[PDB]
Amino acid sequence: AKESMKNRELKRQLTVAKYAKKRAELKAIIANPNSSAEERWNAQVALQKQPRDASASRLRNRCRLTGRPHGFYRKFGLSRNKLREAAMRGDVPGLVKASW
Amino acid sequence: PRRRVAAKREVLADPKYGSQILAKFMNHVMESGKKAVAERIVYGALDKVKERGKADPLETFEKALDAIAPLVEVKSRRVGGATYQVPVEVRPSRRNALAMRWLVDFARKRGEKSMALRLAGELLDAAEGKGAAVKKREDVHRMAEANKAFSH
Amino acid sequence: GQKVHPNGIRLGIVKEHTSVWYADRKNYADYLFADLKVREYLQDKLKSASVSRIDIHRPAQTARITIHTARPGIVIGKKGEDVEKLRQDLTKQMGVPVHINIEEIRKPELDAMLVAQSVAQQLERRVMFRRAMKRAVQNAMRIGAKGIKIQVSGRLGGAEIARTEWYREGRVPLHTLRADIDYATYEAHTTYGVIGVKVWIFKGEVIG
RNA sequence: CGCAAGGUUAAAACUCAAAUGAAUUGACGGGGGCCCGCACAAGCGGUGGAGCAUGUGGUUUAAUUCGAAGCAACGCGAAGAACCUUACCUGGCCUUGACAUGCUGAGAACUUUCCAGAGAUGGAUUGGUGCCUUCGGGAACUCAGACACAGGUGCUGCAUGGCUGUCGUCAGCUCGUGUCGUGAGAUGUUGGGUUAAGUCCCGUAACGAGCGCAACCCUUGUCCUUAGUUACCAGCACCUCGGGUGGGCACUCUAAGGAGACUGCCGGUGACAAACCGGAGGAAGGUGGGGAUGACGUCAAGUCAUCAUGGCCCUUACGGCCAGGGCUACACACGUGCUACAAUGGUCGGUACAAAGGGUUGCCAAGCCGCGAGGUGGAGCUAAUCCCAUAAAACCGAUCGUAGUCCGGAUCGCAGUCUGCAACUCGACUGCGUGAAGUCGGAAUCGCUAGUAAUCGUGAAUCAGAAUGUCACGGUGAAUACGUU
RNA sequence: GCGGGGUGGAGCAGCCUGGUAGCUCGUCGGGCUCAUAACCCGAAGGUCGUCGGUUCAAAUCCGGCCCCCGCAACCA
RNA sequence: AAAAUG
Ligand SMILES: [Mg+2]
Ligand SMILES: [Mg+2]
Ligand SMILES: [Mg+2]
Ligand SMILES: [Mg+2]
Ligand SMILES: [Mg+2]
Ligand SMILES: [Mg+2]
Ligand SMILES: [Mg+2]
Ligand SMILES: [Mg+2]
Ligand SMILES: [Mg+2]
Ligand SMILES: [Mg+2]
Ligand SMILES: [Mg+2]
Ligand SMILES: [Mg+2]
Ligand SMILES: [Mg+2]
Ligand SMILES: [Mg+2]
Ligand SMILES: [Mg+2]
Ligand SMILES: [Mg+2]
Ligand SMILES: [Mg+2]
Ligand SMILES: [Mg+2]
Ligand SMILES: [Mg+2]
Ligand SMILES: [Mg+2]
Ligand SMILES: [Mg+2]
Ligand SMILES: [Mg+2]
Repeated sequence: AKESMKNRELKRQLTVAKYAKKRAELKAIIANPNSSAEERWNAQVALQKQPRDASASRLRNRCRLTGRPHGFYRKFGLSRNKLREAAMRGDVPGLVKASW
Repeated sequence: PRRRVAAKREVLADPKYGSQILAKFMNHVMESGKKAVAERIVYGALDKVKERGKADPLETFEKALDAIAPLVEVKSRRVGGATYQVPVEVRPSRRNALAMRWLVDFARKRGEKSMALRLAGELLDAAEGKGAAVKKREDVHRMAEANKAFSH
Repeated sequence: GQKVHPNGIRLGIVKEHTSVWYADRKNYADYLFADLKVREYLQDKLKSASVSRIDIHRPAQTARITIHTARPGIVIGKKGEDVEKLRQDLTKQMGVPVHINIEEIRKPELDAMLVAQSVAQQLERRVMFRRAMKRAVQNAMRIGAKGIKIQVSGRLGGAEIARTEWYREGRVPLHTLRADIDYATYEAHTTYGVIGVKVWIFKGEVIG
């Protein structure tokens, strides 16, 4: 959880979000059955133009306080070993211990 | 259990015959909770018994269990240096359990088309005693006289 | 063995959550992040003031913060030139507008967080820990406090081996859910490492 | 002295800082006595044999990145390694730096649609000179320089905090005052019963108290009150025969508040006590079933790699950026699993009944085109309202006839679908064809006492994709317990 | 020249009386144990000295040869 | 009935 590594994933977040439209248009044109092989191929070229650091697959979500790559809960934003610490203090609304 | 507070549940759900031993035999032949499979298999076996056997099949069944139940059972006890065996009279409730278990486990080992006619075959064999279950019963019985020395 | 957090096990039963609002699949994570950031920032900034409970409420697109402190004079100085800067800063952090209400708490020696902080800052000043434990326990027991336990762990003094000490007085039943056991932990940073302080305070039974 | 064995009298050098007696607390015993626990015993089903998944040890490699090591490591951190993750290797590329503050100068961010480069990067690139103005100026943002710095998943868990396992959910562990002993200490807390319990009763130099046990919390099983849409349909009517429609507050159901179970009543035993064994009633009877809850402490137990922190260490590098590769390697060994070795079965046809949950950077219906995984399509839904979504084992009829087979599916060849910049290393499924080991498994070893075992299916987390793993929910549904050596 | 023999890496059964090679110690792997030793269970490893003949067929029956012995004997 | 050692 080195801060350089957090910085380089946050910058990945900006790089992914800052296009947000050329990916959609190009992939929609590619997946459109009636667009001709020319618009297939130019769209492939266009997709290969932009940096690889733009896709959502490259984006590994992390804890917002520690950045632990493992043990994530996307309903919250915290990691495995901070969600419990915050919950025992009652900070998380409507969270208790369950028996049933 | 050391406490001896564990009571027993009573099961009696004979569908049509309204008997008692039949249901316990059902449970013995039931495997992995396949109760209806046991229903149809045992009832086909009993139908074959009824068509082969002139009389009703339930008294033939109880007579067959009468010839498989062991009167005495041998049980190993170690004297502290030697491996002995001791013959003891079987608990009256335990006789039916041994009878059912032996009959089922011996009907399982025939090797013919299905175990319905296997169960019929050993039900008729045990009706007088030319089967293999009666063979094991008499072997276990004769082990008692073979070890009558200790008894006490 | 280990013991469950006494505040968490009593959540809903006798204790109350420190952040009461409602959110949905989108804004829930953002609201939790804002709450955690605001709480740590407020604690760090008003460390000098004796702040214990930061209660957060969220009405429609708004936010209300109430502060439980033993010293309200520092925050409320010469008719409001302090809380307003805080309001503006919190609105810089919290997108929604904020609202502040400074709540003063009597009997600070009956609040676990304050006792823990005082003991920790005493140990930071190279004071013997047994004297601090005795003084805190006696101060707590002069008024109310049907029971109190204080535990301190670490390299007490300057020894190069860690150990744990604790002193109790009265009754502190942790296995009874009716009892509202106030509980707190804190860390004291010394030249030889970290010292952990835990405080349990028993107020009374809740009946009916 | 004695026949001999040997007896009697009896030193020193040297060497050590102890040797020793009695009693106390604990631990232990192939010492004793009571009691408990799937601990045995009585049963059911497995592992160890075969194929495959997954982790570990060892070997090789450029790396196979770290950590976890009897029970208490080995489907463990990891609730998801194609790139990223990533901490390792090869090569390329930076030096106050990807990031914080402090000084100086130039200026907007933005949008610039191009070239070289595996890429970091370097060089053109129309456009705007900004906001507010003490109109002087100023805040923010980008770049250049300079130091104080920044940085480290680098070592020490035997310097620490926090968190966790374990004995063990076993019934114990202590204190004040008093008393006994020269003291370490002891009584309380021993004893007769009884209980799941240091639970309770009676006695009693002890009298009282605290942390444990029990109770308060959640859920499940009965009933009552309120509630009736999107949930329900007993009655009435219409109906195109779909609670479909009008309609109702009957019912189920959903969710809030209450009643009820307390050895309460009767019989016997019992020191006429605690309690035990029966009976009635009751949906439930003896803490009704399950959960959460883990005392004083032990193992210098685990973690410095989630985090924080005392020290020590590098600063052109042990700090950063980018391409590929490895963590999925392979003469072997071990743990945990899935599938089988078949007839209580494998195929074919139509057929009936669940619970739980997830969905507006989402579910994705109808229709149409494909044997097929899928594709176009766009409906409904912020959801008891629409979608995921057809449960399966079970039952009836037909066939196979016990044969390594109408079993079993590994392996392999060819051709495909889908997400992803990209499926060689190294993804999941689909179609045709090929078709293995396996005939129920040695020494040894494991889990389980009633909705239990066994067996059948469904859902969620992580997640673009990837589950035989984890967590969770229902269907069918047993056998056995005389007893404590 | 008398008598006896030859088979897993070492040592014994199987011959006789024809068709079937097992056992012990070793090596390897795995069990038991907190761990080691002891102990238990698997696996590999022998076409039987060789040649010829008998014999339907041979580790087995007969001989040639070779080797081993107990050998008397030999013993610089 | 077996059980040597650290
Ligand atoms: Mg850090
Ligand atoms: Mg990903
Ligand atoms: Mg003892
Ligand atoms: Mg047993
Ligand atoms: Mg196996
Ligand atoms: Mg194996
Ligand atoms: Mg490793
Ligand atoms: Mg496990
Ligand atoms: Mg430790
Ligand atoms: Mg620790
Ligand atoms: Mg005295
Ligand atoms: Mg004592
Ligand atoms: Mg005691
Ligand atoms: Mg008690
Ligand atoms: Mg309790
Ligand atoms: Mg009763
Ligand atoms: Mg250690
Ligand atoms: Mg890389
Ligand atoms: Mg790995
Ligand atoms: Mg088949
Ligand atoms: Mg061995
Ligand atoms: Mg020795």
